[PDB]
Amino acid sequence: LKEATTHVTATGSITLHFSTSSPQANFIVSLCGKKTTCNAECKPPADH
Amino acid sequence: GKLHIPFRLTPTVCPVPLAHTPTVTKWFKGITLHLTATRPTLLTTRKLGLR
Amino acid sequence: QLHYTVQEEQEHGTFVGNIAEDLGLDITKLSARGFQTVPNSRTPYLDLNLETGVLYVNEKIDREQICCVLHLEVFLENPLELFQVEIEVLD
Repeated sequence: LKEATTHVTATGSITLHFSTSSPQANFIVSLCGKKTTCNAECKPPADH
Repeated sequence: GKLHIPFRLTPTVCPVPLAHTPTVTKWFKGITLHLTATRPTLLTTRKLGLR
Repeated sequence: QLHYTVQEEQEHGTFVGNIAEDLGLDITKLSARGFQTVPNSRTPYLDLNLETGVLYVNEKIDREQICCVLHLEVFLENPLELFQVEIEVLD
């Protein structure tokens, strides 16, 4: 992930940035103590 | 006797030319450098790893 | 880049120019930055004080012997810079 700590108020939405080397993004975000899995299908980059 | 040998070879600064900046075209696992140099200029490349 | 002038048969230690005050270089940083005369552009008639950055007369300026002007260069390290001074002698 790009960032380390996030300001959290209540029942809201936040965004994070990340970098990966796999076409699949099946990983675990530990938002503020507990874990939560995330699934994706990433594309190859345009820039060589 | 001994005499001094004058004109000691001392450190100093002195300008060198800066060549024309290459044009880098990007292809897959590689780059093509387009190079312009009126005088012979040194290009040195190395890989950032074990070999 | 600097342009200075002197009169004819001046004396040793007489003021010629202030390199640091004219170039904007900080005077108290001259020792740490290494303000020094370039070994090429040296003259047997003008020398500069290292601490004050002031160029003065070292030897009495003979108008007939030196001729038509005089040139000197200074160099400084961290950052690396070079400067040139050209001095006219009157008749």
